[PDB]
Amino acid sequence: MFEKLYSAIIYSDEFKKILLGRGVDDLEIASAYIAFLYEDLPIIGKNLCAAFLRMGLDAVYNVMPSGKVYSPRHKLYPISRYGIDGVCINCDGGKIILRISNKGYDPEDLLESKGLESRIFVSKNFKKKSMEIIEKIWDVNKIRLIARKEILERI
Repeated sequence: MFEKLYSAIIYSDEFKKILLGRGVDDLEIASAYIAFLYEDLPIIGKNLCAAFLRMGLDAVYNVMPSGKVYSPRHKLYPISRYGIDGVCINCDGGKIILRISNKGYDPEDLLESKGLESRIFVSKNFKKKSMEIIEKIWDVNKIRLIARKEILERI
């Protein structure tokens, strides 16, 4: 059920390393979990992992210099914008605001929440926990190599 989520995280991590020289961060990873739960919710702010979930490899065409994605058709926006509302990733410009906190959801518990509150809190080490799970189940080095090759053919 979750293959698209794991692949979005690996592909976005490899793409960000190619473009900006660093991997995706905790909030960017959390955006893919939110996008996995709410297909119709605009995601505003740190959203690269959500973009690979919604757009696949086509996400590479819509990345801003900041590493955030602009794609109205997929309800992805890099900054607060007139006429859009949704979840603002670690920003105040939204009717739902997502932040990191000590008592925030771990990845698995986030995916089990039934209900969209106005304030979403995710645990610290969100990336670490997501990445530990994926390396446990998949041959991540092999997938990373395929992802890099496929990304570079589009770039």
